[PDB]
Amino acid sequence: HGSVINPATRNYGCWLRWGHDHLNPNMQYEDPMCWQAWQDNPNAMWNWNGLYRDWVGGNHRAALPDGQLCSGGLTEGGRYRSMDAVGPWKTTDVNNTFTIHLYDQASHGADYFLVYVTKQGFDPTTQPLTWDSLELVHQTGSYPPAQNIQFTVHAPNRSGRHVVFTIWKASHMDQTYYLCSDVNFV
Ligand SMILES: [Cu+2]
Repeated sequence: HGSVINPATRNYGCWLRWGHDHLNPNMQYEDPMCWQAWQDNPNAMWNWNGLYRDWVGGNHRAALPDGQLCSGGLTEGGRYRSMDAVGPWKTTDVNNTFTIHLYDQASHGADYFLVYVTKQGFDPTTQPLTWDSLELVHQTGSYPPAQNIQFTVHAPNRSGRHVVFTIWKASHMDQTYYLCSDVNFV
């Protein structure tokens, strides 16, 4: 159980920024995407480390229909479905070369990570996330059990607002985490 801490995923960030003030009506105006998320299902944030599927068998495309990538294909009864929403999600500023930092409290290890980034021209404020919209920019091999895992990726030919989609395949069983992070390539 865990998530990408940097660049923070959607639900981790929503928890981090608003967990201490989750019913604040001004969230609507300060962080509208976090607002809609908290409105829909507070557990998307309280259980921020739980965005996984079991028994995907490597078939990520089958498990995650277009427009449901960020929710893990509506995993856990749609718990994270608000992650699929379209709009001005808060971004982390990154360079074209950036570090992914995963935290996993259970130290499951990883068989691999896949890192996809949206193509130039994609607009996350108006368009749902699709497999077409993403290109694979990084692939790792396995990592031993550890609470913190990090590695550097390069996402070429990108500028401004994008989505980084990280697939983390745990080593303890066929459990796969699906981690969307909003970024701004500066
Ligand atoms: Cu776990």
